[PDB]
Amino acid sequence: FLPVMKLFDLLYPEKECIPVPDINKPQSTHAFAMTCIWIHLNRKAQNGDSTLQIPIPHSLKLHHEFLQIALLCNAYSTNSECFTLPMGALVETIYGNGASVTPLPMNLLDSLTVHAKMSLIHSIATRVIKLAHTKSSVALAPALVETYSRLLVYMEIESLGIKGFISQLLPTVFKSHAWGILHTLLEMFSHRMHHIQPHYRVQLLSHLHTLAAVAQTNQNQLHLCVESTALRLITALGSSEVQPQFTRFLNDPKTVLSAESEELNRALILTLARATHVTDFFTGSDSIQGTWCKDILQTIMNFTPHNWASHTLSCFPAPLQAFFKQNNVPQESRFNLKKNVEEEYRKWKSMTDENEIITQFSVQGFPPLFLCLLWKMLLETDHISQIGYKVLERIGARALVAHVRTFADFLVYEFSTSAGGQQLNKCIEILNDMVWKYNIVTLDRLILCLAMRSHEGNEAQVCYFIIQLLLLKPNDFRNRVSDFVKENSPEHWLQSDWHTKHMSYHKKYPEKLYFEGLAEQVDPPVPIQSPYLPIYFGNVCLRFLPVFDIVIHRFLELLPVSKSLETLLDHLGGLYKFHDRPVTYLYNTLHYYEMCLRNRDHLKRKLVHAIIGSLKDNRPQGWCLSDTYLKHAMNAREDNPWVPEDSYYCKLIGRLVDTMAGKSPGPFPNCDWRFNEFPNPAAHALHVTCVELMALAVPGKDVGNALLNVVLKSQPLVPRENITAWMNAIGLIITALPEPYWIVLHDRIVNVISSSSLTSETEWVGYPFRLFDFTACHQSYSEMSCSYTLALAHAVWHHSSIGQLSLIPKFLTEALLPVVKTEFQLLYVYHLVGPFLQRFQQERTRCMIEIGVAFYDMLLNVDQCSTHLNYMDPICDFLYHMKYMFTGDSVKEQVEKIICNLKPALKLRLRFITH
Amino acid sequence: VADVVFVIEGTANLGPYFEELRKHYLLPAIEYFNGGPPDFGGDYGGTQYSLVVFNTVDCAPESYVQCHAPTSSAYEFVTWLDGIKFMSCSLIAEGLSTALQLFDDFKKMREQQTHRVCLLICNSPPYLLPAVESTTYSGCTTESLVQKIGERGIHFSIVSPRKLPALRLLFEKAAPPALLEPLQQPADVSQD
Repeated sequence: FLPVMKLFDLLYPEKECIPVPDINKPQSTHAFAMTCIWIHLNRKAQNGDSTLQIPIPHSLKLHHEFLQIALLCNAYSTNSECFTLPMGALVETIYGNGASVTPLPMNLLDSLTVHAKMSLIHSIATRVIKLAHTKSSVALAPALVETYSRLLVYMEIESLGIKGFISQLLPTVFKSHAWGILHTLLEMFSHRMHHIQPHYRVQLLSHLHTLAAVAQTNQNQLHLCVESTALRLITALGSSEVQPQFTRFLNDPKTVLSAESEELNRALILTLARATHVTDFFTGSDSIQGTWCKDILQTIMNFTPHNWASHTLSCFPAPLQAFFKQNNVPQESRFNLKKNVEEEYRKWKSMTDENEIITQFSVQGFPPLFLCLLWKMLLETDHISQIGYKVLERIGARALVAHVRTFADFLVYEFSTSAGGQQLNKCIEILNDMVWKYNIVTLDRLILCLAMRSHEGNEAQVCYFIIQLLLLKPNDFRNRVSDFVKENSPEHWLQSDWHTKHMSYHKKYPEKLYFEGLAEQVDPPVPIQSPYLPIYFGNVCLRFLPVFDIVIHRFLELLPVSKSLETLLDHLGGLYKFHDRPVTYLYNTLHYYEMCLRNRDHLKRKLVHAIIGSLKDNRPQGWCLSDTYLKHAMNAREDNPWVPEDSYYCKLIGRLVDTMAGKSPGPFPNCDWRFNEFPNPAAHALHVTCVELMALAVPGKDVGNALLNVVLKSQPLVPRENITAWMNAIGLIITALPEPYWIVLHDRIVNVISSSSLTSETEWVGYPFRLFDFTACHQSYSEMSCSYTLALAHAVWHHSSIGQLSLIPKFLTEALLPVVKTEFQLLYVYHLVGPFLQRFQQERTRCMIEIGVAFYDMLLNVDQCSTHLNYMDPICDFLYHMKYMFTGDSVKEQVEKIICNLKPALKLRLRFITH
Repeated sequence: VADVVFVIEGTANLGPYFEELRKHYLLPAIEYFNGGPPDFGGDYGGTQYSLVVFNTVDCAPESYVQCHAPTSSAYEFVTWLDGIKFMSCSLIAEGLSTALQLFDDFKKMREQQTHRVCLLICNSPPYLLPAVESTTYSGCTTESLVQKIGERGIHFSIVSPRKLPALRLLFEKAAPPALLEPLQQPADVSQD
């Protein structure tokens, strides 16, 4: 490093004095770097004891010993034996005093902390391992750990650092349950880290699943917190890394991946279904690669999966799970209600002589029985007398799963018998204030069991009513988040007052979940279940998104009252305070919907502004297409904003053609280029294009039409010189949108122009090579429509070369047969199919032969209605290298019976092909 | 500190002797005036030094001097040690005037004064008996000596070989303290 440094100082630091000090309190370390590299040179020379100890620092003498708090904490001299200055420049942990224990949060890293990476690595790590090794008996001292949370480029360049951090956390949970430290750092890590590495995130998922499985968490019944975090780990990874990662954890489910978190397993298989549809991972084949998912099934089948009664089972491309759907034990022959009410009556009548025996007679904890006490109680003001409360809070969740399983059937039966709840308004208010007083349900498992067997067609309406009003009628929490809109949404990335803010928030409305909100004779607080209190609200709003998935994907028969759930999501704007990734949430719920979206179309007629405002819970002024539609939708929003879309789409594609080479530092990349899921602006282009084209129903069919229009009906805004950027842009927007959107391209290429006249007397334009291939339209001349069409084709072919191409072989066998008449049609379809066959050869070899015989079939046609073949030898050698370079001696037998019908010239050409 | 100047003239007289002269006298010029055996950044603060080379006027068609060492970063001087030229009197006075004008320019614009010292090296006993017909100087070697020592307080010095030239007698006009009495059989002194 010394020779390059010397050459640079001779070239870059072309000076001999150090004028213009330029203190620059805000940011100056980008300027004083010469003094830092010189000090590093002096330190290296002193370590080597030669080279005159890197003499003559006079060049920057003023900056040489300029070191003689928050403005100039230039921790540059931290090379060796000077760590005191950087370790004192940043406020360390407090040791004097001891739920506020660590005051004085520091400033956000972007101010000056952007540089301290080579120094602050294990300082906090050593601190936490030291405090965890000995003991943690006093209140947990480390609370400024939020500083360690926001280490973006630091954790980016040191992923092995956090890996070692976790492998050292493993001895911590080995010591004693990692009671305090884990429940302090894991939650904030999950709720603060978003753009984590996908393989690293699935490693984290495996780690958390292993730790939640073993050992038991009877005393740490709040363990479900990490389960909530698990949901955040199964959200943003479905885009691409699912396939490369499937083999990474290939051996884990062979023994353990679905031990007890069966609800979490159903959630993750739902997320996997979301991922597989983007983009069409199973539409190509459904017979041999089925085992690729059977393994997944092979796990959950051991723990009673897919208890769906085929209600929500409507998105799987491979419905092989229908082979195992009868073991769902639905309603237990409908007698489950009678059994549980009989046992509840037995318990209620035996409490007179069993309260001293129920302690020794708690075998299996009676999983679906204790929750039935809510109806028998509250007639004498909560007669529980904490008899079973302590018996409950040892297996609470593990028993409450069955509790809510039977309670769903109970409530649906009761509400179907009453048909209005005039008398059951009692239990209605019981469930309403059940969240007002602290209950152990935490509303974390209700919709899954409710969709298991209660959401059936005979009882879907009562469960929809439940989802609607079980949470909306109680006004203890909706008002709190209603005033919580102007706290984290406007100021989200200014983390400097988070401590006091969250303290005030979670001490004003809530107190603690273990605190028995039920008012029995006694209420011992036991204020020991306070390891860390970072957030109490993110859990419900994080879980609310699969709630939306379930309420929309399966219950779309109800148009009118959907305005009520619109008002509900208006009351739940906090749902969209973490991430805007509705791409999958629109795909998996829109797969077979675009063709039959009429009810959902009228729903979106009012949901447009609703989703707009739900996304508007920010102020970066980044999303303009939505605001552009808004300003274009002043009146009669059902018809107008969809008419001038083409020019509009221009602006749309305009933005995209400015995302790669244009005004790169624009309004799009910001806040904070690394937490809004910004590896590239096209990632943000994805969902905005999605929400734009999901407005009406005539798009999707009209997407490709309007694109081809703006191609040939080139608007004066569309330039003709940098067209290839627009080609890439259309390719991306097509490979991004769901199947009923790009499906039009088939007929756009083969049906519109491939037989415009193009049979015998097309024109003197018949010369195929110079014009049919693209890049011929380099001049304003030589621009044929077929050429631009082939260009758009090749674009969408290369972009969608994942699963969209998988339906292409059959396509050629279905529609391309009775359209091929002439030979330049054959050259055109070759231009269309050929240059992408190696993509199939990479993974989809099993269809190559098809393509092959497809081409061979074309030969037959160009053999029948054909007098002479002028450029036949191109096709001959093309097919020759097709056979020898890609297929080889593979399809000989199938082609033997087809090439025997060729013309004498073709026989004379391919008599070695037949060999 | 780190201030020196070299003036080589004994090309034809100390062609082979120059290697031993460097091995015995040129080493402390870097060992003492720097940290030790020399790639470093080059500045204009004054830590740099100069080195002038002059040839015989007789064995020269038209060229006189080829001085090149403004800064040298204290290592480029070590680079062109062996990059000298070779060519009976020598008439070195025309080359001493070059170092005179060089240190004049130094004192004129390179004044930040580190009292840069200068050393001459010759093997032939030179004398430019014609002190006339020059370009920008019309003085003899004794006049140049008393101007560079008496008028200018620059420390002058001449490191003669084992033999006895006339400059050992010309030293008596060195008014400033030169410390040229004891010979540098031990490590060379900063003031010879």
